[PDB]
Amino acid sequence: YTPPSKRTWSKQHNKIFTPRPLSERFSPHKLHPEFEWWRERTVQPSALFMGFPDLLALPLRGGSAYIHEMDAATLAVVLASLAHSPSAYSVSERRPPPSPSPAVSLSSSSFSPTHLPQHLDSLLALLGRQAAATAAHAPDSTLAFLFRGCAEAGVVEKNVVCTLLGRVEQRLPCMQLPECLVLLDALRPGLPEVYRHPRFVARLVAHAGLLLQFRGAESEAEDLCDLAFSLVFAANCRDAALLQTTALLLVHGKRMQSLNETAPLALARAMEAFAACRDAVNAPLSPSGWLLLSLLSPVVQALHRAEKGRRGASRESHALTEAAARAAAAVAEETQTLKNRESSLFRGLLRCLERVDDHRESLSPGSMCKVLFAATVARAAPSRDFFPDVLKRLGDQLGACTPEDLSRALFALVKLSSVSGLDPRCQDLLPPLLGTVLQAVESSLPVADVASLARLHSAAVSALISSSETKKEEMKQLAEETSRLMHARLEE
Amino acid sequence: ITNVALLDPVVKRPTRVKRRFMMNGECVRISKLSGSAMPEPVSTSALRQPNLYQEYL
Amino acid sequence: ACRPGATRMKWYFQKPYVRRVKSDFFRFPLLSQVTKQKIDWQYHHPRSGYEAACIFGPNTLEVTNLPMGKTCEYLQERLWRFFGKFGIVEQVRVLPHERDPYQTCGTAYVCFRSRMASLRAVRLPVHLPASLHNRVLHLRHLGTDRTSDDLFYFRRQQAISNLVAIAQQLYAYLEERGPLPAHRALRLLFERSYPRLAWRQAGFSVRTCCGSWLGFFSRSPFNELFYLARETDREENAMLEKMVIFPHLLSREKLQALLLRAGRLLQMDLQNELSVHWRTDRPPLPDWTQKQIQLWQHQDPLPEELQIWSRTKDYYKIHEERFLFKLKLKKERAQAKQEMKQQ
Amino acid sequence: QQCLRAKDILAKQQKREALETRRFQLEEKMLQLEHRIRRMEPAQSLQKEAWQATLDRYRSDHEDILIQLHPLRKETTQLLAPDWRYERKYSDLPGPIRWKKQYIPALEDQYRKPIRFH
Amino acid sequence: AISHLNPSISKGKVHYRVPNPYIPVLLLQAVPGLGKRGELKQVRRGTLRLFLAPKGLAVVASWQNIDAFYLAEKEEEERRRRAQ
Amino acid sequence: VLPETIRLLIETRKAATAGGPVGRQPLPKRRFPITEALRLPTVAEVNAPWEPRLDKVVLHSGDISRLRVDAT
Amino acid sequence: SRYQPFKTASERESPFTEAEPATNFASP
Amino acid sequence: PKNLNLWGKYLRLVGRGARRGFKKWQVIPPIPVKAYGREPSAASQTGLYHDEDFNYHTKRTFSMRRTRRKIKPNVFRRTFTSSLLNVTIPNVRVTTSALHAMDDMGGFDAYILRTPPQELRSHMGERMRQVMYYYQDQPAIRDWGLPWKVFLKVASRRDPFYACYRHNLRKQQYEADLRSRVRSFSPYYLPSGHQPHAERQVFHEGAGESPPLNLWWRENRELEEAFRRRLGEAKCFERAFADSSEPLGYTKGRCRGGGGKSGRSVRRRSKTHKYRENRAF
RNA sequence: AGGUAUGCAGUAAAA
RNA sequence: UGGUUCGAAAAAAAAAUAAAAAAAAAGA
RNA sequence: CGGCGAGAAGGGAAGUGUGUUUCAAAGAA
RNA sequence: UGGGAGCGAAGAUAAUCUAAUAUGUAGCUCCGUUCAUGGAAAUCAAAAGAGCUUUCACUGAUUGUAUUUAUGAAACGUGAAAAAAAAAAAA
RNA sequence: UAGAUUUAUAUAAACGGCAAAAAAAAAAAAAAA
RNA sequence: UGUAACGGUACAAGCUGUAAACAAAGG
Repeated sequence: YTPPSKRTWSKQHNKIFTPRPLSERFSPHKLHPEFEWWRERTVQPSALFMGFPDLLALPLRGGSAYIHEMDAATLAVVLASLAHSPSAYSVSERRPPPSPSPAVSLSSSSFSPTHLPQHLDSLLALLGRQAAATAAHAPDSTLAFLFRGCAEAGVVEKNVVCTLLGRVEQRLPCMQLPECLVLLDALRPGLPEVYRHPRFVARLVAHAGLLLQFRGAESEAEDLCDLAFSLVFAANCRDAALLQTTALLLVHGKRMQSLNETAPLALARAMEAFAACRDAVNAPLSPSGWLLLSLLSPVVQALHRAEKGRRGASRESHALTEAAARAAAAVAEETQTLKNRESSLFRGLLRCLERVDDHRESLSPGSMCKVLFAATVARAAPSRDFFPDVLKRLGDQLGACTPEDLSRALFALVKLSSVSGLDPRCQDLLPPLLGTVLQAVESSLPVADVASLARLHSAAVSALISSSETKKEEMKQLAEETSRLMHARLEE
Repeated sequence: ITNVALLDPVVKRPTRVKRRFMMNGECVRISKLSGSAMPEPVSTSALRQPNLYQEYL
Repeated sequence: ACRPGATRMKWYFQKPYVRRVKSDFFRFPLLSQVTKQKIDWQYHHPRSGYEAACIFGPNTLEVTNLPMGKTCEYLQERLWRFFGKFGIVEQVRVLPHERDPYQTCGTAYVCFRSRMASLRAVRLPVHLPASLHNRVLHLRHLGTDRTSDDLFYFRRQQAISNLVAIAQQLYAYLEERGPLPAHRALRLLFERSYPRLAWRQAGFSVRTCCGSWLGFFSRSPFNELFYLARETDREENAMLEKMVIFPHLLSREKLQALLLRAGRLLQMDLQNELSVHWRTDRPPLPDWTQKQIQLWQHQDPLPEELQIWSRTKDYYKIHEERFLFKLKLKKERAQAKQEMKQQ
Repeated sequence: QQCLRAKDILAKQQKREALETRRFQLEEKMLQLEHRIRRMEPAQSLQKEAWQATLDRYRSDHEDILIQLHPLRKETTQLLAPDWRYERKYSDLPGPIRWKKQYIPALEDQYRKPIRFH
Repeated sequence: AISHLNPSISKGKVHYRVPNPYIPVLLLQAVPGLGKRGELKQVRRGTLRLFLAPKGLAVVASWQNIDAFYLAEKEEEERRRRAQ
Repeated sequence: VLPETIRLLIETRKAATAGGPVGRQPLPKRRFPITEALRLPTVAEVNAPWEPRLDKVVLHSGDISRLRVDAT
Repeated sequence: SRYQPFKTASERESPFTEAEPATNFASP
Repeated sequence: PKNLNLWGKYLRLVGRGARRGFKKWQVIPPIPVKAYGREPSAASQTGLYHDEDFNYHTKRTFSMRRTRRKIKPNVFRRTFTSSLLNVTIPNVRVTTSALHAMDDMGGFDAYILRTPPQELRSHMGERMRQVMYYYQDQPAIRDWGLPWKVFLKVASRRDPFYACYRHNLRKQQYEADLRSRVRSFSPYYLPSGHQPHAERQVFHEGAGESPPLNLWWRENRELEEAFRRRLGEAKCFERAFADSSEPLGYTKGRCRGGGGKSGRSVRRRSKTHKYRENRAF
């Protein structure tokens, strides 16, 4: 027996162990038959996702993808991964440096690492074909996920889309409201129009209406909010009856308990949809105003809970900021007809504006336009840095806006141009922003919708009445062009 | 030498290298993994370093 | 004999990396300024060096140059002990070596409770003893980019040499010109800057080693060389404007010994500020807590009753009467000494 | 012919090396800049504007390098995946290529009969 | 901790004696019958393991916890003075 | 697997890259990326050896419907 | 041991249940 | 001598011959494994045994008859809740030394995170530490709350989404198989709706007429299928068994008398006798 | 009272 | 007419064997 | 014609008379 | 692998038999041998001294353990072999 | 080193928990190698 | 790595792989 020593008393099990080659004794100058040098090894894929080689690693490292072997569930997961802001940093490294990888950070980046998104077009086509192939063997939920994932990732092959539409129309009657929402997600603005086959959209809307009519009890509040959002925007519906049924189920369906626990962002989207479709709600305060208040109260409650409480929390903070911005924008349009410090509308609007003020950075360009519109409509200001610090970022992010966002921004800028009391930085920032926004609006007029055109015409009229000393000619031209465009679209 | 392996110029993993000959008789070393030609070996002039252990001996 | 536990650790000398062919990126890739390792664009991802900030929050320091031959957990405990001097430390993590998870790669992250505590902690580098390979740990604050002052020790050594030279110069000037006024004598003294030794007016070594000229004169052993006599910064200037410096008449041997003594004392002052005690301004710890602290570094001797069984039968009679009585007598002597200490 | 192809692949790989190294360095610098910009907000600063300008320049350079690299990557990785036209089972022509079977968990975890009907 | 001296061997098993079943702990809240806040009390290991720590009434008396408590109290006192 | 598992995986992937809009895009230069044909390397450039009619022909792997060209 | 309960009832006079709480600081 | 914290003080400086000729049966009491320098056991590496593990001791009598016997560690099966792992961990095999070490460190999570490898002496503990650090790196995976052994292997770490997908798929396969078996063995049988009348004997005289069967489960096929599955969920009985998680649980030894089969000297199982019967370990 | 001739999934009843 | 193949039901594996060669763009 | 002295742990071991001797349970090829 | 780790017998000596010897041997499992083992004193010793670790010869079959059989390359020490401590705060 | 070079030798270990089938949902589930 | 099964070769304890003893003289 050899008594242990300082360096030798600790030992590991002969078979269950942590491998540490740096300290394990070895004689590299000798032949070791155990390693079977003669035997060739197989080079496995260096990165795997959902059990298959990661497609985000192929542009850089190559190798086969085995896309034809993928089943419907794996295909839907892969389509979501490719569609939802993919980052090559999600790929796995080989023997990485000890320090943490950039994948830990949750922040988005302004540049795409390691390859452009378009470097996966061939794999996208292959995925679309494999989806068309596997559509016949998927369950209802997996089939809906495949449809939405193809639409979001950008599969455009018309035969593939025809097969997918055929299968979805075949299995529509067997689908519940959540799958209908998943399918409606594929009709969002900006996605390919091939999926917007009018007959399929009509069938989907009819099935959702039947689901509400015969299963309203089982409908969750968040599901109803998503349904209203999709109906107003995703499906571009004039179904006043269906939207009103959704609103009644949200308010008077013994749903007050669930309205408190539903996520604030869903409520914000729902109230945005109702504000867009006010005329339908106010059909045989206004009922739309009561709906807005009912949806707003839980958002304000969540804001209050967060403030009282004051990587994981960042996502919920961002979601709450977006919800506050959207709720404020939705309330502003209704307040346009009120013009008073309403017992709760104005106060919830101010609280949302304060949340925006404390979380200005988290705003997306649409959020910035919405919050500027809300503040200008309310004739209020959460702080003295609000307008300058938001205008700076609006100018820095002008290029990513849509016609609706540009109409909101132009309305806000027209309102602000008439205020005598302004900060020097605001005065300096205004005219350049006004000019650039006018140029963008003129460029994007043919793609604007009726609501955007109406908002632009209102802004032009307000400027003519009150801002006749800044770019007066352009505003008259905009007013006339908006009038003619609205006439044409109404005739359409 | 058995504890060591050649590296493929494209994949940078252990590979096997075969000598092929063109019509003119030019020799090309080809790697199995990618089919790539091996780059020319680093020159002795660049590789040279003094062997201090022999001077010590 | 068997597979190695964490007590057995090995490491090997790192050859400096030389790109022998500058254009051959396949065989001589560029080093990364962040990771200080060869770039592997095929199988690695770019690192900005701020990734650990998203994990440990803004009040985080990265520590570099940690030694080999130590467990990550031992180093975590030691770093926690050191950095507790500046505030509440939320966490300490030490990255393992790529080739030995029981050893460290040389990097650690320290997450503090307070921004002020982290900023105070980042100011000075961490000098380790010989058992930790005499390494000087470099600190980097992730929220402000502030770095430690890795040249503090050698700059202070240069300052001490400059102070000794200043004392010698002033003594020579007094021996040549006799007694001199303070504001005229002080302008004849010069130091050599760090590290290239350019001549400068002697005003920085004095304030880095003593804080002021009055401190320099009043602190030993310079008050055994010079004697100030009456005939804030404003007070200092006015007070010096009405003095005369007189020498203490010394021999060469005494003056040389005094200069060596001054150097040694300044060296001790330098070491104190780097070896400040970790229990400063903290509550006392129970005996059990102190034993737990000790156990991180040393293990207590095994009980002698268990140890007796190691006496081999080949030459020993196990459980022998005289041996056991010797043990009892030693125990009695120790108890008597402890009783004397108590009384 | 296969010797010619090998020479071509090596020639393109020797350019890929430099392009990929430059892309790597640009990426790490851009990530550093992005973190520095995020760490400071919502403050507005001249240093922030300078960081933004540097980031724009680096982004343009990175896009150019990626555009250059896209064709080179495809040509240098042509024989990493199997082409059935070069395999011994589908022909007896000279110059076959052989690839070793891989382990894909999503398929090793499925139960399938050994049916080769196509 | 256990002691390895004179263990009980029965049924092929070895059971080791625990001469000292006590551990020191810092009281984070008022525990009726044990002490007030900020006290270092010797308690039984089972009491610490199954009641005090799970209920968040005390914690092991490690130098980390002791120093954290001390610094937190000092910060709270400074906060009081700042508020005044 | 239960449909909740698929939903969970999809949502975890979707929420992995949320955040604010860092970086400035003052101009619109469209949910799918567009490639400009005048920036792609030509066959001569792609085949050229490394330095410290093939000049007017481009071999591009991608979506022609997304290429920006004068004529297709 | 035909009957082998998982929990054995504790003994009153065992030293384990009667050991002293010891002292926080030996010097005082 | 040196290394006074380890066993062998009087062997360290006696000579090479004595060290090689040392007779283990000289040691009557067990020596702690860490001080002895003994290899950890597989059971210890799969559990948290800290200073305790399989050991040996010698029996010596006044007649000077010596005998060495293996002795097993005192281990319990206990459940822990881990915040760092975001999951409850059932049936971890732990010891008194391990429990005391957790108390000293400040709980299960602190013990796993902070303990050096030599003291922890548990590869399973090292793997748990690795999983905790991985969860720190990737919080989103922690929100799933899967059993920690899902990510014990490095490949599962590299491919988390497949790990979760495969875990759920295998769980669902297990559930479906068990449900089918229970349905097959169920005590309630529902015949077809077109022939519900089973064969019967002649009713005893005076027995009241049975009412016509109420086939409420024929209104809808969905209702029929739900009722059939519900009936298949039934069980004949539920059995009691030894379970240390129950306060009054117990196990069994041998017969009261203490005798053995006549003329038979049963040999105990070893690694060279009945080594691999019916299972590996 | 094993399986019979377009073939893979899949529920019930039974000379 | 059997084996093969599905079931029984089996890594309870008959070394040099297979519906069993890197696994769908297959070029109809 | 050498002067009150250059930061040596308060701990381990050695006969139990420790006044004395030795070491620091803490580091590389 | 009469090297190292774990578990661990009987035939044989004791003229039966027990201890002890055989022997920590055989079988079984695991390291894979100078690029190794180990290791730079909380060591050994005497009131003089030696100076990590390792190998050989002597001291000596001595002092020891076993107390019918035998085992014992003991410790200090002496003469030799080999000789090493620690590139290393960043650059 | 001009080419060619069938089949068997149960190998994702050029690799890492153990554990059938070179690596099997958690638990049941047990270890001197 | 080593060995073997079949096949070819004087139907073999040798050689050898369906190109089964030989290409050395190619835009």
